[PDB]
Amino acid sequence: KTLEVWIMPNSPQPAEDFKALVAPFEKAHGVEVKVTVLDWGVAWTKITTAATSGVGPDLTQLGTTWVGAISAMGVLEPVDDVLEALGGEKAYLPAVWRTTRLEGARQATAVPWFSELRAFYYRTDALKAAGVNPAEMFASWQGFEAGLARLKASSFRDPETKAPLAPLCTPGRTPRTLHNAAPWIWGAGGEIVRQAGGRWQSALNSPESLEGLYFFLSLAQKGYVPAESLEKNTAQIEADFQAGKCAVFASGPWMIQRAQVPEAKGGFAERTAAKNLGVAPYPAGPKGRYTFFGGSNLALFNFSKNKPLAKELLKYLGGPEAQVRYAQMTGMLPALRSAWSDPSFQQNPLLRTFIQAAQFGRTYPSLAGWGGVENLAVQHLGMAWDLVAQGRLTREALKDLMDKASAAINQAL
Ligand SMILES: OC[C@H]1O[C@@H](O[C@@H]2[C@@H](O)[C@H](O[C@@H]3[C@@H](O)[C@H](O)O[C@H](CO)[C@H]3O)O[C@H](CO)[C@H]2O)[C@H](O)[C@@H](O)[C@@H]1O
Ligand SMILES: [Cl-]
Repeated sequence: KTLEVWIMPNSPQPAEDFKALVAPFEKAHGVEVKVTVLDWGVAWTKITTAATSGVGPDLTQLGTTWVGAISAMGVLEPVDDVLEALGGEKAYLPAVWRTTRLEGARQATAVPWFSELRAFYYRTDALKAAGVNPAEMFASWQGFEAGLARLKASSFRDPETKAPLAPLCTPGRTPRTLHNAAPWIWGAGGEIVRQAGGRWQSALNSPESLEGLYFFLSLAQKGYVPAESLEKNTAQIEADFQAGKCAVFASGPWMIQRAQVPEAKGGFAERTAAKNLGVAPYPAGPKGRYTFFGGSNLALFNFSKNKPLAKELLKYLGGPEAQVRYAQMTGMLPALRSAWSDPSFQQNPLLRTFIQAAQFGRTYPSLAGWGGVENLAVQHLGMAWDLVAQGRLTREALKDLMDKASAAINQAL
């Protein structure tokens, strides 16, 4: 018998790493495990096409936020037996457990594979030279703005580029998701959707959510984000941080591993940023401190010919040995709570900060219509970034854009 698994590029050699991870399972169950690697760019499409055609792999990886959508199409096997077999609900963070099913469904459709959440990477050299205490800059919004002001003013020059560093690199194209903006919405006491008397509605136009977005977008108006960044996406900003063009930017724990690996295998060990890398959690806003908590689950398609064998593989990948090994190869965090206690995570100081940030990780409701709701949100936010490009953003103009987003989102639900 043979299994097919579809994954995303979770590690630098993503196929090789997965083949090594499941070698003991291949040997132990006497089976070959064919893996196919989909860019995040087109994974939504390949997976959805397998769901409607009823042709594809036994297992697929899923972004946490996609489980509701795929579940609702009626193409996923229940996996209660696999979750029970791994310790059930108590074995996982509640922000991870939320993403095992369609919101409000009897049965689980996804087994948690790994987690990732966002924190600030910073240049320890740049902050030291501007006399900014990282604990102070990342403690509060007031601290954050004050650090960027000191960072804008500093004479410091990257020793490779001999040029300044821009204080903050954040993208301001159309976002593809609200991963970058959600923490500011949450930090201010806001949220994207509110569950009121059974149905969900937009909360993007609440006073608290508009104070969060406007704080985030206002950092660009105050010139802590350079013009050219308002034309870039997350990948090109990662390049800019790695290349010594900016002091601070938000990403997931993969950059820690990327810093120990040389330029010629997708890493940045050779760069000044790699020998001067700090990490801090999102600053606390008025109503507290939050980051985007996501990652990926594995799902079994209900048309698989190899269901027994494929649930065995799910028990394996979802369980303690495989959870530790995959996390070392990817730089992600294990989805299984137990497996965080491994020495290999406790002795990396930068990873400790992401492990701590997990307590303030927030996720989205696992909704059939989530992707639609995020598209309306980011399309309207994108027109607020256009106002920033022009130096014309106001609280009024942002309220008006989020009111149109809200009216569309209430409809979509
Ligand atoms: O919104 C869909 C889905 O997004 C997922 O977040 C991913 C990021 O994790 C991913 O980041 C890449 C790393 O996973 C990869 O290993 O390294 C590269 C570069 O070294 C990173 O870009 O990037 C994609 C966009 O390219 C994001 O979608 C979330 O985990 C999940 O919660 C969500 O459902
Ligand atoms: Cl954004």
